Amino acid sequence: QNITEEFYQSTCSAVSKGYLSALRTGWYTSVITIELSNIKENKCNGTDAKVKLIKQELDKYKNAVTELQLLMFLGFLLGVGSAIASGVAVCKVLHLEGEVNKIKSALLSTNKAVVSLSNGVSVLTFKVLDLKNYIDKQLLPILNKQSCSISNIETVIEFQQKNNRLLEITREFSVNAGVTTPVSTYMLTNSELLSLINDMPITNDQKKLMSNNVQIVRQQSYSIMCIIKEEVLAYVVQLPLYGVIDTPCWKLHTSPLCTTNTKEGSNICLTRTDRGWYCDNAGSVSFFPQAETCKVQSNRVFCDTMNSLTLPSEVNLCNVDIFNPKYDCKIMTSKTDVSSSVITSLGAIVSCYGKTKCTASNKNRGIIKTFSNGCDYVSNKGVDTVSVGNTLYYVNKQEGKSLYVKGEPIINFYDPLVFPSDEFDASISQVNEKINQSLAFIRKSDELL
Amino acid sequence: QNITEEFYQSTCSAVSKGYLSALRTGWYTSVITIELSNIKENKCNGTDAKVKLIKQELDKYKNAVTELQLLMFLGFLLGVGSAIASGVAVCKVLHLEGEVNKIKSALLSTNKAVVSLSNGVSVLTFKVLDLKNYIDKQLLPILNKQSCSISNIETVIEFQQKNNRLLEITREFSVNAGVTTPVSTYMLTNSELLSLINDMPITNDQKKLMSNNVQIVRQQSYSIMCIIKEEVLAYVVQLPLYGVIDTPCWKLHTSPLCTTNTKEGSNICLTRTDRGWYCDNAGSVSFFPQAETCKVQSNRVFCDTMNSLTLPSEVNLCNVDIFNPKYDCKIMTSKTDVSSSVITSLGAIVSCYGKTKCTASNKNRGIIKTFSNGCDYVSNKGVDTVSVGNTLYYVNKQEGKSLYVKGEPIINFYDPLVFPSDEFDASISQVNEKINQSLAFIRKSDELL
Amino acid sequence: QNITEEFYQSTCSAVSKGYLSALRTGWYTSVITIELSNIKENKCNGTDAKVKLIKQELDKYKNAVTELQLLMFLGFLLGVGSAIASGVAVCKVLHLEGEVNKIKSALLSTNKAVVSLSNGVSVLTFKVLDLKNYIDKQLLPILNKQSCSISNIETVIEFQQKNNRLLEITREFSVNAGVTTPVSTYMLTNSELLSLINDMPITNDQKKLMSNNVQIVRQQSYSIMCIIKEEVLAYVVQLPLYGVIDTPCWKLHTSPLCTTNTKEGSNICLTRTDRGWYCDNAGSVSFFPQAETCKVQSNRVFCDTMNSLTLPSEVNLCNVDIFNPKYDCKIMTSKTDVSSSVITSLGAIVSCYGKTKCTASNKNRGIIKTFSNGCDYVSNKGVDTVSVGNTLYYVNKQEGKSLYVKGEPIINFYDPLVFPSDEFDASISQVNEKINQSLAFIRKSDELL
Repeated sequence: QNITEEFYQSTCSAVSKGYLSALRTGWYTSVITIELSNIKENKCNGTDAKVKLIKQELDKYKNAVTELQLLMFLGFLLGVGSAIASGVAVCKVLHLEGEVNKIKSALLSTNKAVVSLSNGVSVLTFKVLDLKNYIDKQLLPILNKQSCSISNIETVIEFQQKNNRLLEITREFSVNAGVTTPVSTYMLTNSELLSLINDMPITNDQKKLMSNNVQIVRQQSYSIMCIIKEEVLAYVVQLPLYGVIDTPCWKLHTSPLCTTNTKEGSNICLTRTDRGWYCDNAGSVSFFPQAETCKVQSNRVFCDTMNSLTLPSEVNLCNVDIFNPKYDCKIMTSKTDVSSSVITSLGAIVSCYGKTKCTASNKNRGIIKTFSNGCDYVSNKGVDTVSVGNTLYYVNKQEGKSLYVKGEPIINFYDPLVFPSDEFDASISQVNEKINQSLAFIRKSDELL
Repeated sequence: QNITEEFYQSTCSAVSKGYLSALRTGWYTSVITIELSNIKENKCNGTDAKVKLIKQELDKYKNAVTELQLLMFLGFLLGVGSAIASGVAVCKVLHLEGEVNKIKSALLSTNKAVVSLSNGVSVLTFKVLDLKNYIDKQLLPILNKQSCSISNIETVIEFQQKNNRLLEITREFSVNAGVTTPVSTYMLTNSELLSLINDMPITNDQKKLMSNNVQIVRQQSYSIMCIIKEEVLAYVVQLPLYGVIDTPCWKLHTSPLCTTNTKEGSNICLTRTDRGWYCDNAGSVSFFPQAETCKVQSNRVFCDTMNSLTLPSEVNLCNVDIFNPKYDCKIMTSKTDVSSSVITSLGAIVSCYGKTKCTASNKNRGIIKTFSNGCDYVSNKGVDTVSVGNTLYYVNKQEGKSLYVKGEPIINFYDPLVFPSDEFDASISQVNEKINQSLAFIRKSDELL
Repeated sequence: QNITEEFYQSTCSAVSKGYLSALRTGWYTSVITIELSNIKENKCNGTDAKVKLIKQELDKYKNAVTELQLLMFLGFLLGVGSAIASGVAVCKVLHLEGEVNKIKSALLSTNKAVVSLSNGVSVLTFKVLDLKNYIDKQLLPILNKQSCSISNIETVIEFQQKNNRLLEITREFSVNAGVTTPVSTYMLTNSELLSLINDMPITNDQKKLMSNNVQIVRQQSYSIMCIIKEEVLAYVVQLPLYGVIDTPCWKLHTSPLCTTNTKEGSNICLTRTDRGWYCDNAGSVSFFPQAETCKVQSNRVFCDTMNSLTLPSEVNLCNVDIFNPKYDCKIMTSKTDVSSSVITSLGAIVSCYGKTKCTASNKNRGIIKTFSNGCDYVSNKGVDTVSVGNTLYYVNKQEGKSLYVKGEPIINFYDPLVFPSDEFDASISQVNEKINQSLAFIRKSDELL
């Protein structure tokens, strides 16, 4: 643990360090067979209510089978790469001539085995439920008669339970237009998922890390509905394969830092655009700009790599002071003055401007601070409430240290009355070049006159 | 009621007035206990089908319990303040030493009571269902034998109903990774929600306003899964606490206003960026830029305050004419000419340009209007259809007045051939300063030459 | 079929042609009645468990009825036109005096008929389920007594099934606050949907195209819960009415194209902002900028027209070379250098810059290509994996041709050290005018000195 956090007032940003990493790098496919049984028609016209119930359940089964048969900041630097592609290839291979027959003929004695398709591939296959014996040898031979009669009541319960399970599966396929995410409990039982993870050919540390957080690995999985033929139903489940384990993985937070003045409209200032998760992998650091693309869960930062960047390992240099001519980190200059507040993982940062009232609070002492102009930092050491203007925020509650590096705002260094403004992706060097060009132009203009 | 609407052609904007307000300002927590019963193993190996069904349902119950055990415009001026924080604190307090034991020992005679945790806090607690008696003195003493036999059939139905309820609850926890929104009917019944609202320590007007719109208050609630131990399951439900009631709360709508010309490419014009809900609270007006953050429901504008602003009470000054040097409201200058149409709460605004065909229609008179160049307003007084180019829109149908303030477009005031363009957050003063600087520069250049 | 694709290296873009089109243009409404039966109270206090189960199910029914009674790039050029408007009008007409009584009195002998409301309108009406005979003729006359007793067990199963269906409907209305999308299997079964489609007053080709893709037409539908009165429940289902069929409909894809250099920071370049679906309709082409607004399904591009443009039919002129002074297509000039990759429908485009490593791969030959600086195109003819930096992408697998039009990047034509940059919607003419103005200004400055 030991989640540390630092706040830098030179740029008015916050960094949170201590989180471990778990980065996915590859997909994995598996075939699930739910083999059905062929039913054609019913002929018996009995009077007893049990026959009517069984016939109604069989009609619901047939309707479900027919329906399933008929079913067959800095954000614009990511890429539109497709998500589900391996499952599509697996389903296309399954659609080929006779491969499903080979799979069915290779799974007659054991419910779990390893089957090889055409070309070259190794995919796990798993069989669920059983409908080739109960409905073929027990109910089918008697219904196709003239005087059917069922002298029992538990068979109805069992049949409706199995039909309810299958109908739930087919309705889940029906509603979501053939693609579902995440996989529900109906599609994959917990024990079956554990068996699949155990049998999946990876190392031991990855198995240990993935088997203790089945919720996360279920959240990021996928399902593809596949060919229906030869009395057997098979679909494809796609499970992520985590590739980067136990590396330092920190977080960044930004907030506007503007100078205060009595004159309205002269509030040029600076802001950062490096939100999201920085993280370490290989030799070049990753980058997740969207904070909603992945979720922190139990001191871990499980995150996809499809929407990520490839920044050099020297990006961790402007977090101390944005002066070094080694790497610039995307200033967000503007000319707006609005109060705001952000709640980082351990503390709170309040940028309070103008005449708006901004105060911290407590559960037993009421008002405890009187935040002045500019941006300030309050730590989780006795406060549980921050009010800004006429809106209220709650502060997170955890255990950790809270440092405070004093400094001086950098906006005061910049001279007003000459300032570019309205740059969405200013990178320090660009704004400095613009300032130098403007100064040279005005100097030449006054010298020549 | 009396939903009035006005259209200003000077800037081509629409204002809708008459809506009452309901602004949330604080959260509230409650603890729900669904206490289970401990089951270890089954030994009887009877042959009767009822025993098999009961054993299967008990196995499903145990698997569910084990799985739950293992489970434990202007948009970038809002703030990233956390949503669920009070529930986290309540769960953390519950996780402390022996508090759950105190809660369980204080809820042995009455199903509803008030319990106080450590430090200082007052949280309501509620008990649902009953599984400490049915499964402990009826099924457990007889299953743990050698010759179990159940000579009844309704017990199976009752047990399957209770197990279905509990398994639905645990599956809905399982699928959504431990956080659900909004709370489903399974988690909180109508009677329990009404009892909690009645017992909530608030005034009478808030209770009257919230008890008649239970759908809205259910939509904005939250649920957190909490500690499992000592044969009792408890989780946290978070219900919003509305704080601002019965204040004027109007709506704004914008549309591009551009001049027409025969020459292609010379279509510099102006647009607004004040979409969303203006509203009144305290002494400084609020602001919700996103129109999808909250929903209008039955002449009310229920809206969260986490994503909101703190604009001064003088913002209602550029809605008449954007000339007064008191407050600027964020021009959106551009150099694009595309036709568009917007459907406000009572009428339609169509900005029709170029050679595209744009016409209103009716259900009994066909074509009724022949909208010319520029932006025009059509009211719901005989029209129910607007076609622009090759796309179709339906107009809302309500009852209210429709005014029309004639004026003159303000783009004609601006002189072309010198115009900044490509400013995302121009604020009238900035564009005027740019124009003045350009005019001064060109004047000096021609004077010195 | 024959999905062809071309890649133009002049601007580094990709075009995919061959897809057929299916464009929606209008809505349609239908009334569904689920007529209930009135129940007031229960008086019999029998001891048998069957009476208890029936009473509990009746109480659940009453609670559900009471709950339902109480329930009574280039993205900012689209428009905020309302989605559900026809259903609102239909419900408002239904709410008028006595129309529901007329509908109920006109549907006493046949379950399907055509009824006309006030003013003028023609809406289909449909009746589902039956609760005016089972519960009012069998259970009500015997429960309202002193010594009720039910000597059967199948009635419980039938009643629980019907009550489960009705409670599922009312719960799904309850959770989603009165508006649901898409319609689940509960509100509309397969046979009823097929009957409604067959009875829909449209041509034959549209019926043939829509009856084979019921998933898509169900995905884009809507459901509005409507007036409750006179012991009859009615709601409105809104089904799309496709209007444009069998027209050419192609797709465009873009990727940054930048020059390479050893000096860091001097990497001015150009990018396109014409993502989404171009498509043909009438005489003016449509435009869908968002790629997530509609889904490709089985060689068809079903897409709503609510969020679309009205571009002239001459837009298909800058796809060959952006030089012709006929139409400009929105350059996205910038000054950033980041590697990226995009996976089009048949191939992959990789823009590889700097020191990052970018390689294609294969399942039987390992590394197969060594992509150099700039942007390159790889086709699906032996590759199934693309790695860029430290991230991995899979390539789509289909059948089709892959052309390659060689050329020269246009950014080499532009002379550096004088270049506007930071224009979000540059349109070739604008950047050329800026360049000409800057050149004229500097020429005058050096001539006068």
